[PDB]
Amino acid sequence: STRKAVIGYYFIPTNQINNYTETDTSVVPFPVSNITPAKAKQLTHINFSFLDINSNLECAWDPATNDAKARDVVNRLTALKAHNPSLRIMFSIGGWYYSNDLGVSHANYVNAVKTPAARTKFAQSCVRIMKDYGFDGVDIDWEYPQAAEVDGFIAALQEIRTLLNQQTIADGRQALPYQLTIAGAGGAFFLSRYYSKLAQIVAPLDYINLMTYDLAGPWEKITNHQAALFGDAAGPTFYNALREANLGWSWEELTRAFPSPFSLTVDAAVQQHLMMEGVPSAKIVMGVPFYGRAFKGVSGGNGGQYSSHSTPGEDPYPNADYWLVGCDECVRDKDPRIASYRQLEQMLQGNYGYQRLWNDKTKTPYLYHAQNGLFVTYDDAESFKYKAKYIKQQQLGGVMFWHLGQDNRNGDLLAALDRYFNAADYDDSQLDMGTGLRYTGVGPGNLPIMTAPAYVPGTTYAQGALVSYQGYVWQTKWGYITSAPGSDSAWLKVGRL
Ligand SMILES: CNC(=O)NC(=N)NCCC[C@H](NC(=O)C[N-][N+]#N)C(=O)N(Cc1ccccc1)Cc1ccccc1
Repeated sequence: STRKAVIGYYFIPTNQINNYTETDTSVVPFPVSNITPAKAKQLTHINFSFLDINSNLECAWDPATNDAKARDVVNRLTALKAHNPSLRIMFSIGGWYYSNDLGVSHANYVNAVKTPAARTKFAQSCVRIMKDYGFDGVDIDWEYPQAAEVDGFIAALQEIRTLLNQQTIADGRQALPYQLTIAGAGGAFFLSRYYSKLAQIVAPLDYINLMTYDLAGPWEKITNHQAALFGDAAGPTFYNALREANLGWSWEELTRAFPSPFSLTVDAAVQQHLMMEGVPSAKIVMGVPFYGRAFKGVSGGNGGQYSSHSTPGEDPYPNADYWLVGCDECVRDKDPRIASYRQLEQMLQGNYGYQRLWNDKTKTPYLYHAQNGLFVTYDDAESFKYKAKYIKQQQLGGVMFWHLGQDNRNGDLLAALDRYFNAADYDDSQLDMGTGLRYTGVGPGNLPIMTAPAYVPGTTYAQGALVSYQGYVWQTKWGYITSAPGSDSAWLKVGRL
């Protein structure tokens, strides 16, 4: 029954708002009018981005924003709701530029959530902005609160939730209640900052939208897929930072939940969330990229995968060599390292020297330019079949993507996602999910159903013996054990009845 969420970011920089126009793509490449009624029907949420937190510790527009122009842009988005009574226009606070550890507004994020009074003032500003501009909910994209700030962040979400609920009552919006989401880490290293308190983070949210992309980039030594669904044993692996989180678990519990090293994949991030007690699968949304990440200086042999590379990691892109052959948008944006799916289609179609290759373990496409040594990791309508099937099988809440302007003109990526979830005639029952590496971790939140003989008092159990007892299946960690399962540290809870 329940419709999967389809959450698309609409990003527009301040300069484009201030010069907003729907008839000049060299000024605004992707105006609201490109979101046609058909696209609007295929979305459940549009996340308008980005607002910020100012030094007054309130949610605010960038202060250079022309306010009349901003209201006009937002009004155009909310007018889309005429075509889809399920559709919400959220607004997002944060993003990497504003909120990263070294970002321009970082201290405002830290300070806004720091004390009860600050949280109240911040929470109020969020709901006030929401009402003033006509938004339908609040998305927080702070990348990322550090373990010490996590309790404040949690209390801030709780308080926003209460104020949103009041507003839903005041406006009689029970048919479309005001919502709260966050953009969550999609890889273990950032996730470990708040992982131990994941259940408290998710409780106040309608959805946690996993940034399950940007898992490879120029900061890594070796090229890799940025959003592999499953792992490739030929690919790099990473230290599992979650095993060092402050969980209070035992060695066996830690080891069973957090294999290490592990493959940095979409399935890993999803499973890591599901392992936590009190994190329901319906609130987890899988992010996907509508862009590819490009690398230069790559060697041959494996289509450019898992190769050293000479891609600058600095920001801004440090020179004017725009080496991603055929990428016109790269020239416009002065950066050959990111290419929209829209542009990648054109690069494939023109005489630019790319081959489209497919990794059947990761279930993702990549471009390889044999002559110049280039590699591009991206997603398309094919990789989205496997991802949508995974979303259905794991009973996730839906899909999120960055960003709407990166789909092709016909919006084929959005239309594919919508089709995989909702088309009566689409059938993926035979879609083969392949033999790529699954994240095998098990934690208190995802115990498999098991059976085993009932525990018998007085029996001496050898190491590895399985019994059932009080709702669960238990395994001895050593032998010989005679204690009742769960009464001391000799038994590992491994499954549920
Ligand atoms: C909804 N929120 C998000 O999707 N957030 C998000 N992806 N955060 C990760 C940000 C890292 C940043 N990513 C991109 O630029 C992806 N863009 N697209 N499409 C990133 O790669 N870098 C940090 C950065 C980005 C922009 C401005 C300053 C810093 C490093 C980088 C390396 C190579 C090219 C571009 C950026």
